[PDB]
Amino acid sequence: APSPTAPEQPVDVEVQDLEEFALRPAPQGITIKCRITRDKKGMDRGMFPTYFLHLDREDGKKVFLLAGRKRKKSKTSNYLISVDPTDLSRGGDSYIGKLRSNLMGTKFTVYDNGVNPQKASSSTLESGTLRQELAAVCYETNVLGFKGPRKMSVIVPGMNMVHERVSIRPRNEHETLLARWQNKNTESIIELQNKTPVWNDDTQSYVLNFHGRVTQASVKNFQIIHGNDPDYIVMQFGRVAEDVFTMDYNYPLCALQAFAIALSSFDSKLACE
Repeated sequence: APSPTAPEQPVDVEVQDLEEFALRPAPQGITIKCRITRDKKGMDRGMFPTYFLHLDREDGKKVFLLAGRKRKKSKTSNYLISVDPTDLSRGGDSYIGKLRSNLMGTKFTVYDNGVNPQKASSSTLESGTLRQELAAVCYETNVLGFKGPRKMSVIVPGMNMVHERVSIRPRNEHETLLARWQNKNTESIIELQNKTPVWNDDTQSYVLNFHGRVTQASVKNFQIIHGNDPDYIVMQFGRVAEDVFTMDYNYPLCALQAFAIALSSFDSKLACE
C-alpha cells in the first residue's frame, strides 16, 4: 500500500515577543503572509502617515507586528520602526530599527537600535552595543525613466549553517553593507534584487505573478529574489487597495528587513504614488 500524497496546509506562525519575532528569519518552507496598512490619520495636520504591519492569518485574524513612520525633521529621510504602535503613531521615538536614506533618495540602510559609531564613544566601539546593519537598498536611476519598472538591489547579512543571520556591526565606512558589495567583499553578505517584470504585449503592461495576493497595478509592486534563483520568491509586496498592501516574506528575511524594504518603496523621490 503506497502512502498518500497530501496537500501542503499553511500553518499560522505564532508570536510571543514582538522584537524577537521581528528579527527571526522566516523558517525554511514557510511563507509569512502580512499586510501593510497606511494610516492617513494626521495627514490633514501635516503629519507623515504611520504604516502598520499585521500578520495576515489563515483564520482571518490580524496580529500587530510592527509600525513605521517617517521622522518629522531630518534633511535626509528616515523612518523609525517600532513594536509600540501608540508611541510611534502619536509622536514618540521608541524603535527597534530605523531606515535611513541618502540625500538623493536612491540608497537606504536599515539599522537596529544599537549605538551609532559616531557618538564620541571609544568605550563602546568593541562588542555588542554597536549598531547592527540589517539591510541596504539601492534604487537604480535611469534615462528620463525609460518606460521600465524600478530596479532595485538589496543587500543583507549572510546566514550561517544553523540558518541564523550573521551580525554586521560596521566600525568604519569600509565595513558597511553597501561598501562590501561595492568592494566585492561578498563572504559575509547576500545580494538580492527585484525580479524582472515581464513585458506582456497583449496587456501592454509589465507583469509578475503574485499568486492572488496583489490585485492592483502599482509602481511599488515588486518581488525580491536571489538573482541566480528567480523562481524562489524571497519577498513580495503589492497593492490590494487604496491604503493597503500585502507583504509576504520567506527565508532568509525577517519581518524587520522585509518591512524596512517595503517602507523604502513608499519614500521614493522620483516619487510615484
